Amino acid sequence: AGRISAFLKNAWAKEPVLVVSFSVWGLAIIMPMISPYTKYASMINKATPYNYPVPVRDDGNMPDVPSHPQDPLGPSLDWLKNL
Amino acid sequence: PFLDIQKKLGISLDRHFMFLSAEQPYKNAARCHAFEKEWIECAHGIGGTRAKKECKIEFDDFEECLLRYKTMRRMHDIKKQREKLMKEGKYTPPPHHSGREEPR
Amino acid sequence: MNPITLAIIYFTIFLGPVITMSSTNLMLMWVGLEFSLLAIIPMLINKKNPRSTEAATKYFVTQATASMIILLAIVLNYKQLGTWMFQQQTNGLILNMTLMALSMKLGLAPFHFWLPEVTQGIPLHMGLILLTWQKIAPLSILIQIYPLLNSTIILMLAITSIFMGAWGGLNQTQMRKIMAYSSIAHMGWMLAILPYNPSLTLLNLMIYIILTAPMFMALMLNNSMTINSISLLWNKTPAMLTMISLMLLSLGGLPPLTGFLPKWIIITELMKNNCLIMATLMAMMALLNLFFYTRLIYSTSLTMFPTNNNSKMMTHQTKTKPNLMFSTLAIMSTMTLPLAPQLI
Amino acid sequence: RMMRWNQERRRLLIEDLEARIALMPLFQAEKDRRTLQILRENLEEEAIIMKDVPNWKVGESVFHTTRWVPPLIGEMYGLRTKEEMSNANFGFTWYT
Amino acid sequence: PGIVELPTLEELKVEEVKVSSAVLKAAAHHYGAQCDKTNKEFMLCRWEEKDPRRCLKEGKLVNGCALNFFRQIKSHCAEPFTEYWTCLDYSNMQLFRHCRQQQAKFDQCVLDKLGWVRPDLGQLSKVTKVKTDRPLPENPYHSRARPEPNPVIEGDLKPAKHGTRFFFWTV
Amino acid sequence: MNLYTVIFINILLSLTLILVAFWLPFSMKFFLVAITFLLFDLEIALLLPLPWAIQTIKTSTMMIMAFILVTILSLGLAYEWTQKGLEWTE
Amino acid sequence: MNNYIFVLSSLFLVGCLGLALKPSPIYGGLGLIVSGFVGCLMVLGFGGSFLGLMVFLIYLGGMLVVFGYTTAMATEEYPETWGSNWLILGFLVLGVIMEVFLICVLNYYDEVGVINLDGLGDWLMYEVDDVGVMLEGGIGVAAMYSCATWMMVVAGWSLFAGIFIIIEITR
Amino acid sequence: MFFINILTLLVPILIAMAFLTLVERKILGYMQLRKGPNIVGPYGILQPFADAMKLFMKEPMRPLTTSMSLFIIAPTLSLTLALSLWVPLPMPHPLINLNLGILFILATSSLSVYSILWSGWASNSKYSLFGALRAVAQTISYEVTMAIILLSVLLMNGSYSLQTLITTQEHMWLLLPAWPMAMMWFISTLAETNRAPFDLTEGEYAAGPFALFFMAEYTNIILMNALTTIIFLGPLYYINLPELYSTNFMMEALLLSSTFLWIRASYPRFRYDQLMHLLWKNFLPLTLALCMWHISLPIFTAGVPPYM
Amino acid sequence: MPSTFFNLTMAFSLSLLGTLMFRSHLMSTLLCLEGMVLSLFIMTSVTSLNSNSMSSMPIPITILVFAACEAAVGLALLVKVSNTYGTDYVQNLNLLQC
Ligand SMILES: CCCCCCCCCCCCCCCCCC(=O)OC[C@H](COP(=O)([O-])OCC(O)COP(=O)([O-])OC[C@@H](COC(=O)CCCCCCCCCCCCCCCCC)OC(=O)CCCCCCCCCCCCCCCCC)OC(=O)CCCCCCCCCCCCCCCCC
Ligand SMILES: CCCCCCCCCCCCCCCCCC(=O)OC[C@H](COP(=O)(O)OCCN)OC(=O)CCCCCCCCCCCCCCCCC
Ligand SMILES: CCCCCCCCCCCCCCCCCC(=O)OC[C@H](COP(=O)(O)OCCN)OC(=O)CCCCCCCCCCCCCCCCC
Repeated sequence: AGRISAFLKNAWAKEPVLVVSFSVWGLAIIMPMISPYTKYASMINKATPYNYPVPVRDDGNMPDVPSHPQDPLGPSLDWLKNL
Repeated sequence: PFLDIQKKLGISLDRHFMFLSAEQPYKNAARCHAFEKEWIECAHGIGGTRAKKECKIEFDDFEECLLRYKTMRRMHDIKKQREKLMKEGKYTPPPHHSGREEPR
Repeated sequence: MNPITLAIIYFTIFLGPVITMSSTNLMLMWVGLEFSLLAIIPMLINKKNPRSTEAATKYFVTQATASMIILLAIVLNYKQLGTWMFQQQTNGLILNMTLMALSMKLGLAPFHFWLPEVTQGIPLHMGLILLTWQKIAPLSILIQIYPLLNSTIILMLAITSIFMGAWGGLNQTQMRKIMAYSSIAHMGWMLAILPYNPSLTLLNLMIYIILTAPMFMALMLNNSMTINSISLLWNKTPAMLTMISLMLLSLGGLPPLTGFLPKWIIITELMKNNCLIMATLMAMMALLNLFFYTRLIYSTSLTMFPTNNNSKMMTHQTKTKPNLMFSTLAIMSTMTLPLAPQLI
Repeated sequence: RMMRWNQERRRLLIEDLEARIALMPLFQAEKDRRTLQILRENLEEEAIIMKDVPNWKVGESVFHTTRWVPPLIGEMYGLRTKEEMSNANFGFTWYT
Repeated sequence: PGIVELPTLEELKVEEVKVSSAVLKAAAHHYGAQCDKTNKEFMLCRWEEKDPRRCLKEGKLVNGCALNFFRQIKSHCAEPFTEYWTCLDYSNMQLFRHCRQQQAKFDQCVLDKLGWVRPDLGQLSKVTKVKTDRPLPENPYHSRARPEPNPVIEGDLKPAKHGTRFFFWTV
Repeated sequence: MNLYTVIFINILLSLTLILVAFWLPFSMKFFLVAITFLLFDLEIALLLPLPWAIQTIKTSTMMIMAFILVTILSLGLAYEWTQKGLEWTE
Repeated sequence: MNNYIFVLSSLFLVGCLGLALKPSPIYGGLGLIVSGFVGCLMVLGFGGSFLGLMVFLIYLGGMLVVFGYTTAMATEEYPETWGSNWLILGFLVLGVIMEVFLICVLNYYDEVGVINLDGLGDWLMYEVDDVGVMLEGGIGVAAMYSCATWMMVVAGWSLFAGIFIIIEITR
Repeated sequence: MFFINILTLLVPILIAMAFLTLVERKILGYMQLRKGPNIVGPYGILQPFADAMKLFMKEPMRPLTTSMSLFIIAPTLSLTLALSLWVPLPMPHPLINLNLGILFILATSSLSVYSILWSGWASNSKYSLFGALRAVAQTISYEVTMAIILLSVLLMNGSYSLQTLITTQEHMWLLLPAWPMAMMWFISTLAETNRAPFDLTEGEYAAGPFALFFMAEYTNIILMNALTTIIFLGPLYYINLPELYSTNFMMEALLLSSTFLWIRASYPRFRYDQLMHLLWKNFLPLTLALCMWHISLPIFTAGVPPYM
Repeated sequence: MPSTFFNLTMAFSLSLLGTLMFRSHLMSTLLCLEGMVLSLFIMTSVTSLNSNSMSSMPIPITILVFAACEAAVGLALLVKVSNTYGTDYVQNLNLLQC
């Protein structure tokens, strides 16, 4: 602990730039696992409608899919607003 | 290939974006998607010697939709006859071809 | 050269052909070829002498032009069919350009003039690789498209290669140029049998490799890059003659030895296909390879040449060079005819 | 602050794309009718342009498929004006 | 070979909207809730049956049910809509971010004089189920029938008859 | 047409000025620098499409690949450094 | 403007001809630069914004730059090359005229074949989504990071190992 | 109308360069405890015209061992690029609205090495070639960071367009974030423009060519500072007040262009070796690190920007 | 498309002709090789954009990377040749004929 901490202080004095580079590298590779707001990125980029939602036939057995944009049977991204 | 280690491990490094009928990023369709799909689906399972002869109508359709030599030739014949007629004074273009109409 | 550099360069040398053989995309095949070239040049030029630099330059230029032509073939096929793989509908000119490029990559005649010069300017462990490991990717690309090739140009290339290899080895006094021309000849045999049966191309490939590796190792034992230098082998290391002679006869293709079987079965298939005239020409012109291998067997194992004095101190010194692979491969290459039905 | 701003930007983008969605059908129908009328005009002209030629079927497809094949802009604006052709090809790549 | 088939000019002839982009965009979010069924039916026809020449009977209904919307809008509550789309057309990307209060005017006016609520975020960008009497098309690609695959050999394996039969090699 | 007009105008103006002007009266270090610049400019080429790649769904994959790129580039830099390739002391 | 892409391709042809003829390693660099400028212009004509600007910023700004750099620092201009330069300029003129006659004969032999001079301005764009977003070239060149990561690792490895290769070659 | 717009764009930037010369001289004088030009015209506003007349009236002693082609197309190229860079700039609306505009800037900036190198290879010597090689290496090296900085900062606005940064900074400058990327960008503008302390190439041309080189230099200076203002110091944009946006942009660009001269008067020069060490050992590590940081930030934050 | 592709192929052929015909330099061959590279890049990008196949755009990028690497090693070899002989000439590489 002592030897390595003295090494790190020697660095912090001599080449702070290398220390900062490596520490930013570590932060980059580490924070995306700590953060809770990560998943929401994929969620959003999925929620973006760059295409037409081609509908499907009402063949009777499909109760969990709506017949109109204003029905609550389908997905609803109010979490985006609440974000 | 020569060493089907890909198919052995059941993975895909290079064999999912080979041709036009494959998956494009935002579902964007390629030009000859249907023709190529039909050619492949019809040549699947009889590979090679057979598909070069008994799956040839679909290959001809794909070739035409991709290279369009026949369409080029058709339009060129039409335009040549039309130029000859205009030169000799036996036909006049209509307004929408001349550059004026009521558009939509 | 440090361990990290060595590891990176040799991992690339190994990865090139592996990508070529494991990829379905011609672009990735081309990538593998480029890897091979990039990672081979430094090893050629390691010594940093004029001859090595010249060899590296020649190799680079030739292989780069060839790769460009291959990529042109790929691009043309792509514009023609939308797919990145050759099918039964590609304009034969595309495939013949591809074959020319692959032949220049391999060293076939009349695209061979660079191989002896380069091998000469290059050391031994590098000729070994250049002539064994650098023939596997360009041959794989051909094995994948053997049903749709031009037997005419293939046979012309093969027979030209046989002839020029014989008529070069007859004259060269340098081990490395002799090996180059032998490579040319065997690759000609391979190409000849390719469009009819590629399993036999692969057979002859493995036979030639098993026969070449231990020969280059024998040479590297004393760095005897010349006939008058390898003749002193009877005083330097005479326990290697009993095997050099047999391996050279096998290369020549003498009946009772492994090296025969390739020619024999290839001639058989060509006869089944009515290529008897070509098979006859090739079988008659391989005897010159056998000739200038016998001329070496003489100077090495059947007659003692004028030796030197300091060879006495060379005798005083011990040695630990020839690892087990020498014996293993030489035996497998000289005494494995009784097992031909399995190798087939 | 940049996070909280770009999220609202995302919501606005979704709004605009939803407007696009709601509109598209109208546009697709209009476009279909337009291109069909274009091809019909070209055919009605070719009919008399190429009457006296030998062995010329008027409206002869180059396919054995029997299904719909979207036409090329060359096919459409080939008999129309060169400025129309240039607006079709080099019209969006030329900065409005 | 094969004479292409097209429709006449008398048909595919309909009263277009002749209305502009800013207008359609200011009226979209309400035009996506109202007049949605006859739009989904058409965007199902045009995708099941890949030919447009088989959905004119639906495109005409689209145009009609859009004119009815833009006519309700004129009858009731024209001025807020006019000012809203005039403010929209000022920008270049025709953005909703600048015209937010005129939009509230339009929305309150339409909600009082009619029963239209504005679709919330994401409501138009879903995949709804639509119903119709029209049947599903068999062979939409006109998929010429497939060939028959090579008849597969089958039978319990047994060793080779007399070995490899390579020259004079007994086994 | 507009870009063409502007660039043509600029070229004309430059040539006009330069006409009026007349009418009124071996070390391997630089090579290694160029090579390093090549090997970083190609990395820029492989790195530029991030504004389009970060719009995708495979975020766990873009993260990975971009980190791989940057890390191995930094390692190559460090090796060129240790081997005295950034010194200039002939 | 129907002759636009044809003129561009012809200028590319002339540049590669002035390469084939070898004036000197510096005028050759200028010819390469011109040919690359024209190549980018034609890629943009075909719609390749990203591809063309990348050509600009990497091929010219990165490759031809070091070409001229290595040329100046490791090449000497010898006086003989000037007369031969004029000679090969005349050679270039002759080649241009031969190519013109070649194109004439090919048009005479294949009207709708090799080159449809009648259909020059046409057959540039075959199809395009008119109402479509997300169809540029960056959307494809950025696939590498989600699909086709194999290509990205390949290229990164080539560049990585190039460092070691060059340090070992120069040393 | 478009030609009129082109005139309105070109004439003022040339005037602004011609007077930036005078501003430099006066500022350096007052920092050196002197006045600067006062005589030729009121406060000196005629000195640039006087100098232009003088130069263009001199007699060109064109080196005999040279090549007229590379002698004429080098400054032509320099000025052409220095002028065509100003085209896409949103001030706030651009003359040419491009997507990939910053990429066009990168490329049309990297294309000057050709002139700065052909001039040397034309001048038949070895000292001039040495200087040209060194300057080319410097410019090249700093282009790397000039590119990566933007590559990492264009992830707070998911587009290579310059008309998106306005709305990206509609609420806060891009300086508070990326102030470590600016400090590295503000400098690569000096070294790229061979501006002190990075003037190891001007510390061999006739009147007209020297004048064109001068024009190109100062135009590029103003433009680099304008890019800084637009990117890291996003000014005010009220949809109805392009006048306001332009006023603020001008003010900030003048601040920056005066800072350049502040520096020229304040600091010594560098040594080519130390100048290259600077980049390759302080700016590239930090640049790559912050690049990874800014690739991760929009992910572990849900603030990934849009593609319009 | 047909015309521009014909001209691009003619240009590739001309550059290959230049490679196969040396004129006492080596830079004048590396430049022909790079011209070939450029022509292939352009043809590939043009076919991609014509077919609207966005699943094939990485290919120009890859070939550009690898052509760059090839050019780098070629330039290094040329540099060594100059460092040793004094000229990027091809009559000086007359060794290995023995
Ligand atoms: C100084 C150094 C020199 C060293 C090398 C010396 C040369 C080696 C020996 C001679 C050459 C090789 C002989 C071929 C072996 C056959 C293997 C095979 O693949 O085919 C068998 C297989 C079946 O053989 P088969 O004739 O039907 O026999 C059926 C059984 O007899 C019927 O009963 P079964 O089938 O149920 O078998 C029961 C089994 C039960 O036995 C056991 O398990 C007991 C095992 C104890 C073994 C110990 C005794 C070793 C005796 C050999 C002594 C060698 C000296 C070195 C050892 C020192 C010992 C102190 O029998 C065996 O184990 C057989 C042992 C095999 C080795 C001995 C040969 C006997 C086999 C009969 C063939 C005789 C050779 C004729 C070949 C014809 C050539 C045209 O295929 C064949 O039909 C024969 C084809 C072989 C043709 C070869 C063509 C090339 C010939 C040219 C000569 C080149 C040789 C290489 C020399 C190169 C010089 C540079
Ligand atoms: C059965 C079916 C038949 C199928 C066809 C068979 C094909 C024919 C078989 C050919 C086998 C031999 C062919 C190669 C000939 C080798 C020539 C040779 O080795 O003799 C020369 C050399 C003499 O050396 P020298 O300096 O003169 O004095 C003796 C010191 N050793 O000798 C040497 O120096 C050798 C090295 C000395 C090592 C110490 C001695 C140990 C024994 C080594 C030799 C082993 C030979 C085995 C012979 C088996 C024959 C089948
Ligand atoms: C003798 C002295 C010699 C010195 C000469 C030096 C001149 C160099 C001048 C700088 C070079 C500028 C490079 C221009 C590249 C243009 C890149 C670009 O972004 O244009 C693309 C443009 C818009 O496309 P995009 O932004 O992707 O999206 C638009 C959709 N709304 O879409 C387009 O494609 C627009 C059409 C392309 C216009 C480009 C024309 C550039 C100027 C031509 C210069 C000609 C000079 C003479 C010939 C050069 C040598 C052969």
